[PDB]
Amino acid sequence: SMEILQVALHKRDSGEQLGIKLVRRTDEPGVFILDLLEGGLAAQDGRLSSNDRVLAINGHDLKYGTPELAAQIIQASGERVNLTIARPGKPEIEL
Repeated sequence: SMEILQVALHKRDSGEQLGIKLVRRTDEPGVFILDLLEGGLAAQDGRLSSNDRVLAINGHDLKYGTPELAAQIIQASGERVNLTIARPGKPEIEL
């Protein structure tokens, strides 16, 4: 299973970063959050998480995208940056 959710962050200046480390993976397609940067917009917002898959940013499809394409979109964005995320899997597993 997965959860699909939308997270809107707001840049306080046009050059503000989101505070997200984005990666590609060697065994599945997509752009993924590895982790968030301390004190960044994403961390302050709280919602985004390690292992989230970024499906789109500002309506721009990233399902089969790259970190580079995400970077291009974010750097050119206006103040509102909306990320559509897929969060796979269970939050707790007893094993």
